[PDB]
Amino acid sequence: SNIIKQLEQEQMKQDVPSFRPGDTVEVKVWVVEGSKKRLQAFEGVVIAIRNRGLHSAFTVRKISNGEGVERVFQTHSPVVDSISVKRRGAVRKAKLYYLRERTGKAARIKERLN
RNA sequence: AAUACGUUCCCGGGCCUUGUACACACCGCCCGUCACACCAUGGGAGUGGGUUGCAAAAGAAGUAGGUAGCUUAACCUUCGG
Ligand SMILES: [Mg+2]
Ligand SMILES: [Mg+2]
Repeated sequence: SNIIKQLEQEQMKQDVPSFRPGDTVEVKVWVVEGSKKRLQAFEGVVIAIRNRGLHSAFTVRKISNGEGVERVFQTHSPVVDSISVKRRGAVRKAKLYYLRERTGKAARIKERLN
């Protein structure tokens, strides 16, 4: 516990920016592209956050080619290179699972602006 | 030797006439089922395409309308905007 807490926080990123459910987020991820290693962008809406120290995670949801793609990131993974908020969204819930039944015009999210 | 009134009836034939779908001409012509082969076609549980009405759903780009957020060399500035 202390031992574990101590093992876990020496592995934790220090500069995770603040973001919240409904925000539009761009995550830059390290990938091996054939024989290259590059950053690849993945942009979408944060529909779920799991706050849990080192095991923190978050689910980003986007539309590719008419169909939805959801990516669960482990926030502290070295695979995740950076996170940046592209727009601040206004929602009430913590978990936006209802957006999965919505498409295009129905799935929009107002801007927070404050 | 017998017998013949007579021509209604049988058979062959002649002339006039009539009907005919016959003309290798009534031993003529021709009809439908049935059997076999071929052709095209209708119906047929269905199978696969084209086009189309109605009722809704969808909403890329563009253009126009609105505009709190962000941003801005030329004009105004009392230099803050
Ligand atoms: Mg006679
Ligand atoms: Mg037929």
